[PDB]
Amino acid sequence: NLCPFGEVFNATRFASVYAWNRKRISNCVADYSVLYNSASFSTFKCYGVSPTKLNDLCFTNVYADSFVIRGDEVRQIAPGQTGKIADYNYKLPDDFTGCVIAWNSNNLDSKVYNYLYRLFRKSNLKPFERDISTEIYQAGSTPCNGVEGFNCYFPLQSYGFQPTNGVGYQPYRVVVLSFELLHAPATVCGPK
Amino acid sequence: DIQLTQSPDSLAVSLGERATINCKSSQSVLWSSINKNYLAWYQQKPGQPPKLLIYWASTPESGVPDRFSGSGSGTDFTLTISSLQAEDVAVYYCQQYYKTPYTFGQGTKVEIKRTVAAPSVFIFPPSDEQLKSGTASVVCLLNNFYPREAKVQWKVDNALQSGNSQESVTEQDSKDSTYSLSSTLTLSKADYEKHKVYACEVTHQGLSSPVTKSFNRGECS
Amino acid sequence: EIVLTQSPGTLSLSPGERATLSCRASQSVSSYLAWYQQKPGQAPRLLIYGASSRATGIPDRFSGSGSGTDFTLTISRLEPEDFAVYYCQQYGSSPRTFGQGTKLEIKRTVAAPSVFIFPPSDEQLKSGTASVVCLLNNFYPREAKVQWKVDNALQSGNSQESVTEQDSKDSTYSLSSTLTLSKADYEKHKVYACEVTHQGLSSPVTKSFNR
Amino acid sequence: QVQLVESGGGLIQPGGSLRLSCAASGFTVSSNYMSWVRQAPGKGLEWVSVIYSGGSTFYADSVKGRFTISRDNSKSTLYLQMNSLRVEDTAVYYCARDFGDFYFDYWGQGTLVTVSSASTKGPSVFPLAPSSGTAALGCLVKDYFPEPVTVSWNSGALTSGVHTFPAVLQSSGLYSLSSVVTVPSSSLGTQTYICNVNHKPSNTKVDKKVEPK
Amino acid sequence: QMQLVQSGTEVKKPGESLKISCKGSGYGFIWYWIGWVRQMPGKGLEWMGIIYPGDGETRYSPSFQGQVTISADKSINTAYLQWSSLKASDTAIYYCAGGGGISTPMDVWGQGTTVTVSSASTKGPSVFPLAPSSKSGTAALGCLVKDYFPEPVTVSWNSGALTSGVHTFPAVLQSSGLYSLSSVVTVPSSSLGTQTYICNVNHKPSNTKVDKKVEPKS
Ligand SMILES: *[C@@H]1O[C@H](CO)[C@@H](O)[C@H](O)[C@H]1NC(C)=O
Repeated sequence: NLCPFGEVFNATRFASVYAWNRKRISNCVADYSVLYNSASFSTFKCYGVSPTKLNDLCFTNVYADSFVIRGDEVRQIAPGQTGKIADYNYKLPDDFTGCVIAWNSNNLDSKVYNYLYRLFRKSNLKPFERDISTEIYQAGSTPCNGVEGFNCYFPLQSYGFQPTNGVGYQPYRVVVLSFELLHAPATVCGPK
Repeated sequence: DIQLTQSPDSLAVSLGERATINCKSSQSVLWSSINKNYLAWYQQKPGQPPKLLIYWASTPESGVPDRFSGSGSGTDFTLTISSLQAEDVAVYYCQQYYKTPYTFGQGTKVEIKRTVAAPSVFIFPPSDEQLKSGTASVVCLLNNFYPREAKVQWKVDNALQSGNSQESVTEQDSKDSTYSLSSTLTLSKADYEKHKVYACEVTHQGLSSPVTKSFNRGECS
Repeated sequence: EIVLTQSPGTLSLSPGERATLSCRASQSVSSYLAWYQQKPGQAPRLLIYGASSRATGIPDRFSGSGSGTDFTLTISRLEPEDFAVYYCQQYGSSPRTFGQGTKLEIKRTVAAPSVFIFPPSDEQLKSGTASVVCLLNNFYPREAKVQWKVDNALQSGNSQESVTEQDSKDSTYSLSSTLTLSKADYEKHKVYACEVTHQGLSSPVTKSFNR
Repeated sequence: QVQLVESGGGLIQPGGSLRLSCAASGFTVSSNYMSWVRQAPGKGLEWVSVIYSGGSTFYADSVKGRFTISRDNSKSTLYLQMNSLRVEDTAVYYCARDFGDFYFDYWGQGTLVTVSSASTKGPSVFPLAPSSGTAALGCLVKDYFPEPVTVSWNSGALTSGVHTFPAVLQSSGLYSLSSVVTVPSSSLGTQTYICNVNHKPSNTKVDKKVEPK
Repeated sequence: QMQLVQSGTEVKKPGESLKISCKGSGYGFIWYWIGWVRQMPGKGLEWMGIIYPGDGETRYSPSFQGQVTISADKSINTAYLQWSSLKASDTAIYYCAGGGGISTPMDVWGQGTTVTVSSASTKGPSVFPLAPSSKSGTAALGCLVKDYFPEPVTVSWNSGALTSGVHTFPAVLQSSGLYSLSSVVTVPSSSLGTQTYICNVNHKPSNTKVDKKVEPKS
């Protein structure tokens, strides 16, 4: 009755960050050690809780958010951050209690690519918001009637993932673990 | 810049009794999403790095004996040591980690309380070997006393000295919980040989009246 | 930071020819390049985006090519107004950076300068300073030698030169050399002459006046 | 149609503050990236700052902590506040519409920011008289600061044959300039030639008439 | 569990530059944020700042914001604390600590790095006897270790054999910029005629070793 963290991290394919995937984890025993002393990861940033008590704390729900971004943007997956990814694709709340785990995925997601990110939005996203609109972005007062043109752009943009790129441009796979505690019985706990 | 003030600054508890240390926060450190206060208690024994005792204001760290307990919320927190032991003598700090920048309390010193013990007073004139150098050092020793508070006054020909003495105190002895103190009076060799009587006067709680230990310069048996 | 290197720093071609400008990148930027044109006294104009897509309103004679670290801009069938400074800009990583630019002048037939000399005004002369002006009008190429000679004595260190940018229909240059003096020093000599050496003149042209 | 028109350039002392404005037309400024890009005199282009469509702001290292980019949606205007200007910040600042923090597809005319402790001085205008075919005449605009100077001939009616040279910085620390014209030598007694010189930093307007002596 | 180790003791003159190290070892240094703690002699703990070695994110206390610098090298799992110009103010012990994330307690602590910034230069101590008074049941004798720099010195009695009743006082900083110390021992006065009491003083910075015999005056 372990929780299926492997299906998330060891997933064959990952989603684009504008359409980030979320897996809800509940009614299970979570052994975080099979996940956390792998040194495979490049960044392991936690906010408000330490993994060294995770195997031995309890939460109502756990959320695993999966996507792919660039190196320059992994720093934006954090509370109180600003930038294209943090403002238009995936936003963490300032009171975020969780972990952001990112690792280089040049071998798997870089070809001599299919991932996209939102480039245009009139207002920043609220925390844990997911925008999968493909509606033409209206940069002027004239409506666009659904075709690209002057003052009307496609809101999404393709990543240029090539293996020869610098480390900053390489694709990184990112998993965000959020720990949900409310006024309800806890359903995810550690071996303890 | 959340401020934390702990009280009291000093604490004297007897072996097996209770030690209570309060820590008051300027602003609340309760993380309402996780419903846990982001407050910690650390212990620092003399000459050693701080050790984490309690986190989340009440959760003891692994290996910490059961006599340590944490309590409080909002702005008021307390660290409680029940049945104080001689190895618990240290300075205890409350630290907030709700927001950066992290902040510490001023510190709480914990010593063992025991029955009053009067000091034994000894006086040492300057060696002849040191006098050839040009400076004289007279030493007064207060051995094995409690409590720590003691008054030592230097008198040269019954004239009270000021500004030329330095004091040094040991840490609490780990077997009899006493202190010892050294008062060094440093003088020129000329001023040393312009007077005859050198006395060290000690006032302490364990003495009925002040104890004076004196010698005469150049006197022998 | 990523540096962009443009080559050549300056290029000179006649109308109807082809201009090929190269921009090379410190690190690879993968078709994330843009080309701008800036005429003198004007703002840059977007010429090319995405290293290969042409901006709206830009004629077909402008073309972009390249990727990775090597990019090329080609301007075909040059027009006397296609001449300006051309900048490459990368938007691979932050911060975005520009190259120093490639200045492109137009090649034309050699044109001799017309030389004029202007003595100092009486109005400025009452002030205590004399300014002697020599003007070289409508010449090509840009390289010209101007020498101030006062009573056939060569002067040095008291003159300043200014050159216009290329006239945009007849592609000539013009130049002003001003010799500045006190009124005392100005009234200490009689003949003020401006001697011009240029490729379009068989021998130097001297324009002089007497105080 | 897109329009970007700038305001607020001028002379300012080191350590002082200035605010540049860029009025925009033809797109809604609140849903577009916009940027300020400066160009030092005789140098290349340097990106200074950007405002995102969502309101996020970013600056270059040379101007962070001193420059603030802003926008007024009720005036359709972009603002750049500078606060602690240095002489190395002297440049022409360009307002630019930015396509997603990538490239600048529309630019404003630019405004010149001069940071110097020098005082404003108005120019003096002197005639360059014609000689005794084709003849040349002109006007010499000397001893002014700062730039720029705008010269016409006959209030804009004369544009053919005119050459106004770039300003040269004398060792005085002041600027001087000349504007000349080429006309038929038939014309000098008949026609009247007047140059209109305008130096707005000094509020100087001089209409100077030149004729043979 | 994870383990921190810091660099050795530093003694510097005012105006010099300094950079101290803290290296991390263990299971999962990957998620550990490293903080710096100042403790001036006799004072409490002051939080200086924090860094994440994985990407170099750094936060500073407003009290320390502009005049220290916190760096990290992820390849060797090391954090660094650096001053460009030291003052005498900066004399303290500096602790590197580690917690498993932001807004987490500091589980792991380093042993500390002692930094002494003084205009003084290295000088060996002078050792004088504190002879037993001319009354011989219990007697007190000792050694005065004066005018040495820098810390520390080690004092033993009878080549380490005498420990009970020994009180070696903490060093005191004189206005001269040098340190002084005393070590005393209580012994029976039966002993005084029979047994010879030697104190051994070792000052490693100046390579000074002194053995001094303590006897009553003649
Ligand atoms: C994920 O894959 C790695 C590499 O093969 C493996 O070591 C790890 O155990 C896997 N995790 C799970 C939960 O199966």
